[PDB]
Amino acid sequence: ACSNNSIAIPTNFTISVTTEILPVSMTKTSVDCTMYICGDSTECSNLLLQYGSFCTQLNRALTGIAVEQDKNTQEVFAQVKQCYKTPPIKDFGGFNFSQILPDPSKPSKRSPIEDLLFNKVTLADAGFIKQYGDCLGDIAARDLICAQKFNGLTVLPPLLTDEMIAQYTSCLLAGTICSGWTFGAGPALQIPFPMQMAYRFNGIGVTQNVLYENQKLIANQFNSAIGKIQDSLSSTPSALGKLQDVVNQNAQALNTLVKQLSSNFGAISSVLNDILSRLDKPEAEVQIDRLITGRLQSLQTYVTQQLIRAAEIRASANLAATKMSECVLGQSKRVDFCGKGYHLMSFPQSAPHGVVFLHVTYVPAQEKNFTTAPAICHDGKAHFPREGVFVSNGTHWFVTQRNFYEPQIITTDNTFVSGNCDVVIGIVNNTVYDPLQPELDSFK
Amino acid sequence: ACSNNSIAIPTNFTISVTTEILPVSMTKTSVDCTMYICGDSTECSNLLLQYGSFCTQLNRALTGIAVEQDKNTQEVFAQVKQCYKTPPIKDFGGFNFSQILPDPSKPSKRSPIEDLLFNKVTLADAGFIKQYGDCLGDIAARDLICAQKFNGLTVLPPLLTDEMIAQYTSCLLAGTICSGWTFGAGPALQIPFPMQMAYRFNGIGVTQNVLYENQKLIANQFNSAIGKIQDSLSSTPSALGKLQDVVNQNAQALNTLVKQLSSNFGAISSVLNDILSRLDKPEAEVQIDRLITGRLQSLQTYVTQQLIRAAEIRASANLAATKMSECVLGQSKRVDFCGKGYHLMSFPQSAPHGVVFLHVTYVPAQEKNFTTAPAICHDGKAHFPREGVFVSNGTHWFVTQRNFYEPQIITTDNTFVSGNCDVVIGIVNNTVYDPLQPELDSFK
Amino acid sequence: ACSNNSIAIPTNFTISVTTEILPVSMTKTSVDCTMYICGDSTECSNLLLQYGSFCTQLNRALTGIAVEQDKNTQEVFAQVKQCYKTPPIKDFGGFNFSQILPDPSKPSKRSPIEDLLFNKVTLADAGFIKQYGDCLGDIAARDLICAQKFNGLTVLPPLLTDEMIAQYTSCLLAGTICSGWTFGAGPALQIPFPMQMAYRFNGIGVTQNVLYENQKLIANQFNSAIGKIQDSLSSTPSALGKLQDVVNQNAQALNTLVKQLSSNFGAISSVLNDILSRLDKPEAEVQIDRLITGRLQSLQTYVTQQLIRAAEIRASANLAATKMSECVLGQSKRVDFCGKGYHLMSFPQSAPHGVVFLHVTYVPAQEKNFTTAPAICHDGKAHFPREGVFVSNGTHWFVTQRNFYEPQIITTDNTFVSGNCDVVIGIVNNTVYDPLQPELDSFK
Amino acid sequence: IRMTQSPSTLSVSPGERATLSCRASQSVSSYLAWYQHKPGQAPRLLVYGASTRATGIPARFSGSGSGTEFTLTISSLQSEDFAVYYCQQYNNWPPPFTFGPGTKVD
Amino acid sequence: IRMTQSPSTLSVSPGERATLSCRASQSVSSYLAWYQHKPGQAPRLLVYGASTRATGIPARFSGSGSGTEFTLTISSLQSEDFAVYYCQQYNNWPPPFTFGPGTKVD
Amino acid sequence: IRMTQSPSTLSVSPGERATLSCRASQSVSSYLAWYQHKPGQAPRLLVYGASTRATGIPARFSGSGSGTEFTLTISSLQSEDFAVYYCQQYNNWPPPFTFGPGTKVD
Amino acid sequence: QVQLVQSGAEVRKPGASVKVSCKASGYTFTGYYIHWVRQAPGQGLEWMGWINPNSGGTNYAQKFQGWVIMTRDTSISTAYMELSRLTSDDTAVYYCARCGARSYYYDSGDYCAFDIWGQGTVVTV
Amino acid sequence: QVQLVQSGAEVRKPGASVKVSCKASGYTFTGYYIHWVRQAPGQGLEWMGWINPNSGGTNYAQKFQGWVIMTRDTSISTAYMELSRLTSDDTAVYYCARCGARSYYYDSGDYCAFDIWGQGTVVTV
Amino acid sequence: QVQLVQSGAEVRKPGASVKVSCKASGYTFTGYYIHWVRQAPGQGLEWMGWINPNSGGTNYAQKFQGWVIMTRDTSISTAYMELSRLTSDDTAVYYCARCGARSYYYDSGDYCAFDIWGQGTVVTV
Ligand SMILES: *[C@@H]1O[C@H](CO)[C@@H](O)[C@H](O)[C@H]1NC(C)=O
Repeated sequence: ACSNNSIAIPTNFTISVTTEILPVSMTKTSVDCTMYICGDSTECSNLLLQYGSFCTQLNRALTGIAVEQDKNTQEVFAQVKQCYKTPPIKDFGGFNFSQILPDPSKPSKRSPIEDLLFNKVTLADAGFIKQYGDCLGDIAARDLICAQKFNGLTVLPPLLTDEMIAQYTSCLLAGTICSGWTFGAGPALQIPFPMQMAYRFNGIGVTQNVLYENQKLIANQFNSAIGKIQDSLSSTPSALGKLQDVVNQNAQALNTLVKQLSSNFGAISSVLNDILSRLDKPEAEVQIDRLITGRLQSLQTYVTQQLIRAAEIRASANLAATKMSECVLGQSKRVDFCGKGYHLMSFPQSAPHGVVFLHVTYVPAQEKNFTTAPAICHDGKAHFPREGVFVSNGTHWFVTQRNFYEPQIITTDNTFVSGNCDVVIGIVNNTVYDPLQPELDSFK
Repeated sequence: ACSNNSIAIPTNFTISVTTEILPVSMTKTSVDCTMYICGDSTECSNLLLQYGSFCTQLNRALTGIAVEQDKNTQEVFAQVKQCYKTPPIKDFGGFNFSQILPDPSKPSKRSPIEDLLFNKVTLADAGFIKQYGDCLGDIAARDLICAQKFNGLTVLPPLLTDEMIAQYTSCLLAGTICSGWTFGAGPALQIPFPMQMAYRFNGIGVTQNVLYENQKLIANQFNSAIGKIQDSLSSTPSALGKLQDVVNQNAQALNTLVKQLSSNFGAISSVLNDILSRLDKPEAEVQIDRLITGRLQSLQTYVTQQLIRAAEIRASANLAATKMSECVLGQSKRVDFCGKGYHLMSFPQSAPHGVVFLHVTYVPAQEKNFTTAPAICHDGKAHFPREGVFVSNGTHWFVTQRNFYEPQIITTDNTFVSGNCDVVIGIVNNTVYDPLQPELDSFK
Repeated sequence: ACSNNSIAIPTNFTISVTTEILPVSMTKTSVDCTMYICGDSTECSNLLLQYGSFCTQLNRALTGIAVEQDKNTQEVFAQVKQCYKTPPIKDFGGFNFSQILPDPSKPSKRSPIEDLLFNKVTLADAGFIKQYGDCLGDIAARDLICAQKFNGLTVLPPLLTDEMIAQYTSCLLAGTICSGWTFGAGPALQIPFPMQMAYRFNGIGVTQNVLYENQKLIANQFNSAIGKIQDSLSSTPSALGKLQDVVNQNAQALNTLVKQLSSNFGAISSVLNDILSRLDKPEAEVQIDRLITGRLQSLQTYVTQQLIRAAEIRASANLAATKMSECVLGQSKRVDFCGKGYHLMSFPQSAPHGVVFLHVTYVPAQEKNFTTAPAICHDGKAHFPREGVFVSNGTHWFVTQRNFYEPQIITTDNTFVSGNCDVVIGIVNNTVYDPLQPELDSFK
Repeated sequence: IRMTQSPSTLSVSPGERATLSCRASQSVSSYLAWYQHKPGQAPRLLVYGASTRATGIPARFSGSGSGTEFTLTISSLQSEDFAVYYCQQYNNWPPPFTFGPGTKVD
Repeated sequence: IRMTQSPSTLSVSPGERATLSCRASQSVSSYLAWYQHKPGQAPRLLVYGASTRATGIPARFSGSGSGTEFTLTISSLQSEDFAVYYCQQYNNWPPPFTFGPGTKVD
Repeated sequence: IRMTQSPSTLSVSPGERATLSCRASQSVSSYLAWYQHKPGQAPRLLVYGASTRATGIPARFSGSGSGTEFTLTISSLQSEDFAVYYCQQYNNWPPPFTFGPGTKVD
Repeated sequence: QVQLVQSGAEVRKPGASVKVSCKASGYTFTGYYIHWVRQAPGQGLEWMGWINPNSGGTNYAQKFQGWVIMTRDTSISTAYMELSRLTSDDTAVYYCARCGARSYYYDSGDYCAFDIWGQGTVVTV
Repeated sequence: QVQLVQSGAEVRKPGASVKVSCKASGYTFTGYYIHWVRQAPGQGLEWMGWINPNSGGTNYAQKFQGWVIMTRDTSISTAYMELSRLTSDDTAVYYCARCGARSYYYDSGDYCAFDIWGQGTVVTV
Repeated sequence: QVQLVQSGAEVRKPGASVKVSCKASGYTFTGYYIHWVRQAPGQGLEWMGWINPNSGGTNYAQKFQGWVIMTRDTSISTAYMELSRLTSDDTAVYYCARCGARSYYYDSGDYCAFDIWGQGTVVTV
């Protein structure tokens, strides 16, 4: 597919909306050393002194995991600090943002897409997280009372609540749809959305007249894609596979940990005091040491699994953060990085422990090849196009942009003269219309 | 602050000069193992064999700190190797560079700003550094003689002297003020300073005609800012807080180290030989071991404090180096990174153990919103601006650039025809002036 | 060289071809623990249990070296996955690519430059690699039989064969010479090579009319450079110094390793069984332990030398990969990074354990200084150039681009009016030709 | 080194995906293999390495995992897939080649 | 672990900023707290953690530092700020909770 | 620490480049020096450090290498270059300053 | 409303048991660790140990091991500390404090700093 | 064509030598390690050891050290395993397998996984 | 002008003391470490030890510990090395050198390489 006298240019273009889901954080947890090792024991100073080192190491690992998760979510969801109020209007030049812009009427202050994501992503009722949330009672004074039941197992609340994440997402949506984002600082000057889209088309290499002559078509395509994405998310269960899989993995890890907690292993009973009460001290020592070793091994397996999951989530959060930095805050020059085609705009939305990007993609189609000539000779003087290339449809010659087919007649304003026709190789004979000639001839 | 038919553009602009001070290096130091542990002892082979490991580790740490500092200062102050002679002229199109360009008449070959920075940043006379400098005698043969007094405490001279740093800074100033710097290689082709400033304005998104019509105003603003920055530096003592604080911290660390050196701790006397002379060997062993342990602990505290300070200075030097790479050698696209606004130019200057950047900042002001229309219909044919947007001042329509308010009448050369007026949404009825029509009518 | 009323612009330009050779991989090798430590011994379980730890560590190190080499070569030679067929034509607008494009007629499917590189880069016949290749017999079942001869010394075949590397290089050459490469995805739309070169000149800051008026000269220069580079490679032996030096270093390391393998050190004989047969067990234990320690130290020296060489080759491969990413797949904005001047295009070719880049370099020459003026006054109205600067050849004034000397007469289409002549500083008095005036005067 | 498999038995209907987990006390890297041993036939190799399948093994069998934990998955349980699954470690260090406890399927 | 404070006493005029340094033998991370003990009153918590202040504590008190070295600063010394300052370490490892030697102010 | 040189002797014609390798049991960093000892004259310093030459030493002598392996190269062997080459390590740890076995040239 | 109340000053002969009662008001007795510290005349503060009011777990330091017994009474919300074998060096002031000020984020329940203290009981041999 | 053949079931009195013969066909006998495994009734698999048919090197486990003697015959390609001092706990099934499936890239000859096995010999005490 | 001068060749009976004097000229005697090395016939060089002319600190190797006593005379700038218990294996050539060539940057005074040496004294038992 190579030629020395032909050029292939697109004829038609399409606008698509793609959804990219990326997890950003998990459910933080911690274990109490003074209660996991000790348990319901009247005196456990010697046991604590014997077995506190590994417990402290595991607690440090859990603290590192929690701080890494909090740092990741803060980095991915707090890139911009400046903010301003929401736009009351929902339509901008025919584009419908009802599913994206939050609805102030609803007390949740969320979006229909966000509401669907929150409803379709839940947690198992028969889980440790749900029981801990029910027993917490929305008070920090009762944390230890319930932690005694779970032997120090606690769920650390996230640093940023759902309301803060929703507010940040709404502010980002306002800054993207309205006005714009500069490379740094904060929001840019107020500009109408069609003008911003025309600027984006100019950035990707398409003249704004294409948008201005096809505003209705692109608006209809965007509305259809927005309407279809909600149905696709609601119907297809595999769309939200990543977040649901992560939640289920965390829930099953916690469930198997708490199940192994109640296991008696190879002792008379799980009660530490009963072993020493019903047995002599020399035998009770090993009968408790075996239980301690089993619990420590189970906790080590849980913490190494949590470390692996935390590393994976950290990688995913870094990918999400760099995607937001490159595509959300500004136009991205990379091809197929955000969507399949040319990235135009991104509309982030929040989901339980995740972020969804609605990438807008420009896709050329119906590529056609036409004969091209480097220069046109009219009166023994080479003419070169100012911005574009010469394309012949078969009988006539026109000047068109590289990335689109916009046949325009040859005029003295679209071309400039330089040199003679003999020097240039590939010269083609054609007539260059001068608009002054008919006006001067009309006088006669 | 969102609308679908209005656009906000700046009306006025201001030029400011900001000063950014960043430390790049510290005072390197080292300790002699054969003299710190031994001291004024006739025979100390056994003590050296006993206590040389930690001394060697500390010496390696100090060597690493010194090499890191030297690498940092070399990286930050030797980015460009090519050089050429200074410009004898001090005025370039009305801009005054007297305070920036070095004065060949003065033997110091420095600038008034550099002279003020050197004078206002000094070191305490009653310090170890000053005493070592006085005792050195500008000869390397006397280093050991004076190091014996300080028990191996020596001040390593910097790899690059003040003269070399001043020459590099002057060369960078010449390369920035005149000609230019390309992305690599060396100096660019010679070009007048106003033309370079116009190119910078074109880069930031402002037409050069704005500079050419406001050269006097921007020159006066730059001169006023340059004059005021010297008074601000001379009057306000907190401007140079970072360098003075670093110097004072190093001086007080050295002072407390040398004060703890003379401490007798818990022995009869600080003299090692006196302890063994006035006491039997078994008791003298521990009476010397306690002093050795105390000195080793003091040296460990000093070296860990020096390591922390070296890490902080390394971070600061990396920040300074990347700032110089992004802003000094070329225009930076980031907003508010170099100053508060749009970065234009940087004029680095040297200060004792630091670099000061004089960032030039362009700041828009008096933002005003005007009604805008995507296209103008004149004779049933849509017209679109080639470079700019349509702005209405309330009664009449004009074409203006996005980043500035330059009302220009609508003419056939500033707009191009494409399509019909019915397809485009937002068309506005207006008359497009044709310059050929009055010339043709004058004939009749 | 500083002035306020003079600008320096180039007058002539040259096109050069530079060759950059970079190694990408080495000859992977591994050692068998069950045979190196044991050897020709009937029973060696105790010796293996005694001396397997360090052997396992060295096997792990060798495996890491091999996987690093394979990852490096895969990264450097598999950047792009999409591919399409070769262009049958060898001439594109006068440019000759016979030495670059592979010849389908030859069964090797290589290029004359690639054939010369393969022929001039060989390996010593009296080496371990050649003997292992001869003894392998192109079958994996005989690997252990020959490894027994070399005591576990084996040569790991590369993951990518020469055919795959040649195919990837040919595909990259097709994608560069024909059509183009976008920032991501795959090949771009089809475009003639002269048009792509004109686009490259526009990217570097040169109008395409310069290429269109000097196509023959640049084509002749490129052909001459291509013809001369083959003679330079064939004649000068130091051009291929890096690859030959690396190959010789690897060969001599393997040769000295195998020579030390046959050394008897300080025992009766190199045979392990003979030592225990001719001596009692207590003495045979140490007589075999000394041989094991000597061989073990030799293997440690070999593996640490291999680690150093692998680190160096990894650095070189990273440099080659980033050079290919920046220059081969697209235009590079850095100056003197690819060649000495302005980078235009790159044509990678494969060589034994290396990649050669044929960087195309644009070099300006004959720099000349001319008087320049910011603005021109014709009828009491300041005129500014749309794209270019005002240059005086001594008597007359013209408008020329910044990076080249293209004297064009002043016309109303190359300049725009803004403001009055009094405000601007540096105004020059000159006449601006209006093309409409002679046409209107011809009527009278 | 100790190898432990999970679960002990499975009740999977024909034509249904199933999975089996395996783990080790310490890191094993990719030196793990899965073996299928029938009551009346010698054990055969199914997956060697991290995820590479042996010759003659249908694509239904697959392997995944790393570090200390691996998993073996089957797209559809059939009559021929009624045997015991074992984990074999061929890491040179430690010299012993510990096997898996075994897992039954149905 | 050993905790040492500095200096032993201060002579600061009223309405003047003052600082007190504290250090440990080994790394303590952010598990350090500052306690103010009056001669006639029980010690009270002023700053817990690296720089977080306790409830009811005026903004005049502040804390800084990390690793092994911390500092406590007061914007203005007053009559209520005449007590002894102690450093408390609540790191689980080592189990003992070593206190500070104490520092007087005036 | 043990220092070993290579080779034991050389047969190099006048006006020809020659090289000599030196190595240590463990890492030495840049604390290595090359000494030339004539049969009738005291040893003299040629290259101190990694590659720095001593004062009065002609540019023909040069040094290279790092880590544990170093090399000394001569552009042209002359009559004055007929002596024994030794490697000296002045690293403080270990305290002993081990020398090189020696290498003859011709 | 939260307050910790200690018993008054008491004097005991050497080699005798000293019973110090610490009571808490204004908050739930269970769910918060209670620690004891000793301040010697002219010396620093030493952490004697801690008791969990929820379960009853007691952990003492090596120096104070055996000499100190801590009991809890959740019915009246008291923490009774009993010292045995009174030594002449035991003359000091004993304070009871509640471990709080816990960072609800990034931290677990074990790491805490005392926020509320008692009044102080002085014992003389 | 490749196949491993083992001897039939044999019964020996305790404290006696058992000679198990393993034969390989369809490929070259030398150049591939041969290993032996033991499967106990109701227990797992234990790797007894390995023998190199090329040289003759034998490596056994600590538990099976001394009790197992491995000999080779390349003329007829047989790997004889001799057990001595038969114990009542030795009742199991012995399999001989060839170590293969080696990753020709990134791996050496030592690391391999068995791809072809034998038939299995059952011994009863 | 800098030069190191050693004493002439001397012969001593076994089990006697040998006094070797090293003098320095052209530079200040104090402020530069002076080291001693031994070259045996047919063997390598061994660093006997060092002495500081400024203070007087002497450090010897383990092998040469006790046998060697180093004294200084700053008045005439001479370093005296006194041997003891002359053994038949002590026959060698003793050189005195000054440690210099110090990198004034990146390095301290301890790390140095000898730049100027003596003449060499040969002793025979
Ligand atoms: C530049 O500034 C200096 C210092 O204020 C002044 O002396 C000099 O005249 C100025 N140059 C001008 C105004 O051209």
